Amino acid sequence: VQRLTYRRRLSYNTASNKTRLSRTPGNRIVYLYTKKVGKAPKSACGVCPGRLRGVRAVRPKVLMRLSKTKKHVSRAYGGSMCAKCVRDRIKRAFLIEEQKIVVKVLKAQAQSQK
Amino acid sequence: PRKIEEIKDFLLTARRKDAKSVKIKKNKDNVKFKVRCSRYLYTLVITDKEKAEKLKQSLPPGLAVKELK
Amino acid sequence: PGRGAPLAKVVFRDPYRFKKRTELFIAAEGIHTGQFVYCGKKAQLNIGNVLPVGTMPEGTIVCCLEEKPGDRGKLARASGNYATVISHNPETKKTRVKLPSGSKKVISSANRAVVGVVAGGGRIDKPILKAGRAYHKYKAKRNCWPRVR
Amino acid sequence: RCRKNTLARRKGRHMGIGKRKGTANARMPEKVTWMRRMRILRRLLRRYRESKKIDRHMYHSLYLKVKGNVFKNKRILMEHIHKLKADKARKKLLADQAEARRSKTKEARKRREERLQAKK
Amino acid sequence: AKRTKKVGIVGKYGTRYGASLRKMVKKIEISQHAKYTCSFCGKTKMKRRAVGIWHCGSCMKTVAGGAWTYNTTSAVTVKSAIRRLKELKDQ
RNA sequence: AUAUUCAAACGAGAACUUUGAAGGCCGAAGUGGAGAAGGGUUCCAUGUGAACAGCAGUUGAACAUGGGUCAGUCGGUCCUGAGAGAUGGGCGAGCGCCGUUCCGAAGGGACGGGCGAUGGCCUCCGUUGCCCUCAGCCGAUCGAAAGGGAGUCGGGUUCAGAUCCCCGAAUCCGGAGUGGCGGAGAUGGGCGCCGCGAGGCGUCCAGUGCGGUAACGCGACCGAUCCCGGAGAAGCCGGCGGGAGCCCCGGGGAGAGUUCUCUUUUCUUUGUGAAGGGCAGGGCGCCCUGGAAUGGGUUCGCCCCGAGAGAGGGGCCCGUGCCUUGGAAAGCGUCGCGGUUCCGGCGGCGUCCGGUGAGCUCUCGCUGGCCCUUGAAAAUCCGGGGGAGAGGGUGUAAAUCUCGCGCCGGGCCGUACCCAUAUCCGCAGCAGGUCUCCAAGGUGAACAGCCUCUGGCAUGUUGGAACAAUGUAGGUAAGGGAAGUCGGCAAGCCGGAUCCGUAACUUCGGGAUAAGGAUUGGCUCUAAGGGCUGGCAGCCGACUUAGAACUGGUGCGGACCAGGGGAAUC
Ligand SMILES: [Mg+2]
Ligand SMILES: [Mg+2]
Ligand SMILES: [Mg+2]
Ligand SMILES: [Mg+2]
Ligand SMILES: [Mg+2]
Ligand SMILES: [Mg+2]
Ligand SMILES: [Mg+2]
Ligand SMILES: [Mg+2]
Ligand SMILES: [Mg+2]
Ligand SMILES: [Mg+2]
Ligand SMILES: [Mg+2]
Ligand SMILES: [Mg+2]
Ligand SMILES: [Mg+2]
Ligand SMILES: [Mg+2]
Ligand SMILES: [Mg+2]
Ligand SMILES: [Mg+2]
Ligand SMILES: [Mg+2]
Ligand SMILES: [Mg+2]
Ligand SMILES: [Mg+2]
Ligand SMILES: [Mg+2]
Ligand SMILES: [Mg+2]
Ligand SMILES: [Mg+2]
Ligand SMILES: [Mg+2]
Ligand SMILES: [Mg+2]
Ligand SMILES: [Mg+2]
Ligand SMILES: [Mg+2]
Ligand SMILES: [Mg+2]
Ligand SMILES: [Zn+2]
Ligand SMILES: [Zn+2]
Repeated sequence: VQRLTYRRRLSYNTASNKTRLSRTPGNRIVYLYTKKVGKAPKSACGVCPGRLRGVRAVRPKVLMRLSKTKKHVSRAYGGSMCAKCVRDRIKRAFLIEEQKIVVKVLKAQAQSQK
Repeated sequence: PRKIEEIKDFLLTARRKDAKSVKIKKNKDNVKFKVRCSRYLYTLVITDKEKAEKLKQSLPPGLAVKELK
Repeated sequence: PGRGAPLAKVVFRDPYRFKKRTELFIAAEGIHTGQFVYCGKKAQLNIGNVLPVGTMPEGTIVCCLEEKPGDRGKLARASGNYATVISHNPETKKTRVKLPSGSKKVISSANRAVVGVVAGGGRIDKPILKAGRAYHKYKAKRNCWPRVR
Repeated sequence: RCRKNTLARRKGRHMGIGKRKGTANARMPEKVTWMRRMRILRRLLRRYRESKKIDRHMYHSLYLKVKGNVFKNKRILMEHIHKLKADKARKKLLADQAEARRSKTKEARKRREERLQAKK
Repeated sequence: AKRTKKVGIVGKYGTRYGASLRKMVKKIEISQHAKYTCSFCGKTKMKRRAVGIWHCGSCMKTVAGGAWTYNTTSAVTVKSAIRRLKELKDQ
């Protein structure tokens, strides 16, 4: 078989020295240096273990080239927090405000009674 | 490179100022018109020699055309 | 690494500017993520909260005690340890506490202290069975393990 | 030479007790054997379940039995399924005729009662 | 089939470290590798992450407990004492 | 550390140079192909044969002449790590030392407004000095050619250089008064009229984008100080699954080898890059309907479910696989012409169809286990919350745009070769030492040993003739079997796999391959173990196990690989 060599001055199997075999039009098997696999962003809620959806999974400096539409999703906190925690946050805010109103009115009624 | 699937848009690209040349590769079942622009190479592929010849006469006059084989 | 007791990452908001201040505490038993902890002079006495020893009733179990006011916690901060408030002296502003070694010490009542017992108790119960486990234990602390007589 | 010897080996020669150096598990692992058997049997069970030969309750029961290693082969499992279906069909037929008799006599007694009430 | 008579989880330790030591570590091993019930969701998915750190797989809620158990008798008696002292102070 | 032989050529001179033929070795954990540290011209051609290469040399890593290392996209350059180190400060007779945020007035920046000067058709903007206003750094600086770190691939080319030269396809970052152009913003509605109508005329009003219940999608789709978050950013081991490279199987071509006999035979070969577009194929702890015990689903194992399972219908991520632009023009294999030449010359023809596997290597993914072990930081980039502000009054639209195409630029240093039984260190061409990458066929459990293909070499600083003693390294010995010796030292016995069988003692885990037995070759069969298509029929298969007959001078783990055992004491 045709066993082959590196094409750079780095000879150690480190994280950056990662390759894959490819067949050229000249009918030869060479290495081709792959790029590191990217990761999708984590949700800012801090509880969900899954990665966000609708956002490309690329390396951090690749995101300069991409466009905002491919980088985020059309929603509040879009591309930064999962929809589950978004709706939970909305409901929490509304209910806390409602109970604050209830507490204020009950406190004022007690003060008026006393 | 890019693939152009229509005729009039390819013609507009041919009239583009940056178009440096066009090449016609006459292989079997296809005729490929390759327009060399500043950044991309645009190829329009058709499967009819009579479309090929009518397009060859309808090509821009000032464009440098060369047949290759 | 190197410390038996776990640590808690608690987020407060600055009362003087728009920010959020993150602090690292000694975790007391029973504290869970998402819990609310209250720090101050008039915070109610329940597990997790920190308040000065001069306000808690005697017999209270206390962890991460502060040896001098402002020191930000020095005493009873190893895994499973705690301290106990013994008696108060309303004049001279001093209180008596019992340290985990059994010594009784007098401190100023104006110093804060976490309520509860440090998490990770009974760590010494399990016997290290092998020099490998001992080696891994002291590798995360310092070069002192293979003691030669 | 290699191809001819391989053809002879495929026919079965040269593969006796004498020409063995590794253990039986080293030659053909038991984990792979069990894996293959479980895949085959579970596939058969799914095909029967979606072909509606067997119901989901019996499917779950004999799925747990397959995992518990009571069916050695596809054929053995298939004959067990046939015997179970036969016994179930007989019990179902007996139950149907019994309940038909019960319903018939119940409605006949109800008819007697209602015609008595109409007579009075 | 019952694979071993006396040794259980510490069967992995072979004929080493002494019978008394293996017996003593057996209970701690069982307690620290057992799965507990999440007092927040009720699912039995409370696992140990490190020493003194307990995590639930479904809630994603982490609780600071004991080294080899989810909770310690010292912790529970301190919690009871603290509750009673709070009730005494507020009368 | 197994090994040479025949003939020819040059040459004054050949055991050693070269060419051809033969016989061999390394045997893919190499005597192969490439790098790191280190060497520094040893690399390439010609010439010589004074000296050196422990014989010789027509040879050389020798000597003398001349040549050779080409980058925006390989790396340094940048960041910080363990750590080193100034200023302030302290100490010190003193050269100086401690110290790295500690006893410092440690910011020379800016959204924006005003003031005063200037150039450009002083329009509006830019360069500006001052005032008003806003503003934290963990401490200057150094620290990795294996860590972090956007961006180049295919073919050709020399004597010696190629991701560097040539040809062709790309790509990242930075710049832009008049924004170079297009597109987006964004061009609608109401009312009153003329006009058969279409449409047009004239007033008022809106216009910082749309679709999907939803996950989310569409080519953009304003916005500062400030705040939140993400990526960078991570352990080890086990199991399983997908995808590539290689190996294997059945054919079809082209060219070779054998053809005393046979072989539709044996061997070689049978391409498509990066970058875009679409689609298979994987994964989802994503969404909707709906509501489940006679519990169900499901993995090799697990595991999951009224905090919503099964059943349907959807969305997202990867996509290194296929097709397509690149692309057949090029590359390769064959047959044949031209240049006698000096040729990226010319020509035909082909570069095809399928199947498989607990196969080996790489990579992606799911999932588990172990820790009193929890398995980097920073530069850099990005999204979100907010609404300080800006833009036009209906038009020739404006502010603005992370959309498409276009224009310009990428400076400095390294780049040859060796990499090791001859370019490195050990005084040397020294059996020593020195960090890695790729890895074919058979046998076999196997990266074991043994033989072979691709590639490489000439037996390790000499040749010839004999075959004495004594040596060094191997063997074999009748009968006895440790009688030798301080002592079974040395050598020898056993050895793999399958089927039986297995004690004392014990911390119940072991002991244990205890000990002790039988079998194993070749050939011809039998049975069992599955997928696809429409309890049955057809079609595809791939390796194992068990049994039986026959047969050889009882021979069969036939080479290689390959446990002597037991009873006791310290
Ligand atoms: Mg390819
Ligand atoms: Mg999106
Ligand atoms: Mg030490
Ligand atoms: Mg050998
Ligand atoms: Mg080499
Ligand atoms: Mg080499
Ligand atoms: Mg040379
Ligand atoms: Mg000499
Ligand atoms: Mg270039
Ligand atoms: Mg630096
Ligand atoms: Mg110093
Ligand atoms: Mg570096
Ligand atoms: Mg690096
Ligand atoms: Mg479901
Ligand atoms: Mg061609
Ligand atoms: Mg915004
Ligand atoms: Mg080189
Ligand atoms: Mg030598
Ligand atoms: Mg020799
Ligand atoms: Mg010789
Ligand atoms: Mg003898
Ligand atoms: Mg004898
Ligand atoms: Mg004697
Ligand atoms: Mg003797
Ligand atoms: Mg011996
Ligand atoms: Mg024994
Ligand atoms: Mg004795
Ligand atoms: Zn969430
Ligand atoms: Zn829970």
